[PDB]
Amino acid sequence: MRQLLLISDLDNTWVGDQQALEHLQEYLGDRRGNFYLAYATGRSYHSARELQKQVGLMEPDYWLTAVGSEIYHPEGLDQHWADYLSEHWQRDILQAIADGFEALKPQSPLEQNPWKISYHLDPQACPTVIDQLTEMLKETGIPVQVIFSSGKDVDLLPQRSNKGNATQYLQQHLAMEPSQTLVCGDSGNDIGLFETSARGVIVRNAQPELLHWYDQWGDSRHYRAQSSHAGAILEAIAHFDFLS
Ligand SMILES: [Mg+2]
Repeated sequence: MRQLLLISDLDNTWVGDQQALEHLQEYLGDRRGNFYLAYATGRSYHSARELQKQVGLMEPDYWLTAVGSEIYHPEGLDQHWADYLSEHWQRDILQAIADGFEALKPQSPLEQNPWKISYHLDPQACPTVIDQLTEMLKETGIPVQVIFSSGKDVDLLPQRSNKGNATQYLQQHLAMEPSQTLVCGDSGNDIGLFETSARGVIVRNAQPELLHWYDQWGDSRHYRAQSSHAGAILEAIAHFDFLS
């Protein structure tokens, strides 16, 4: 029932430029009831709450955490979404395969969850290995999704997961339209957002992979901001004429 569904990544997007984070929040603060806010981060829910304390993030209506792996409503984790992503998902097999790549080192155990297997690519390893991994995983027949961001982070998620699939899910839940939705991102784990038909903005401080994506798929609903971090969001809101 609100006019805007604002979805944004936290690190290097909403957070990063404290001054811009603050004037973006002061603005939205005076029209708080006109938009649903959702943070789509690659962080765990707990990691995200921590960050909120650090920079003073405004309380959102939803948390699309761990790259869309888990969705937290105000009353708690969405168990429907979890049972939805659990179908045909076989983490142990995908992990066995992934663990076999010498160039891949597992990320902290706390970066993992039932639907997210994450690693770090060796700075000296050839990126093309990611292609090999993807292909090998896809052939298992298990609906798997490979997310590579900052030329270093690798995430193995269910095909149904994604920041974008979570976003679409949310739009369904809130009965919001793509034309009423704005997605903001900076890296490869945000690509799923722009794959969505919502209005999207790419921050200037965006990672190579995302920019590359834009040069090939960048559509008219996708805006390349002049500003970086939170500033790109105010810029985008003025661009698509949201919160008229
Ligand atoms: Mg990101």
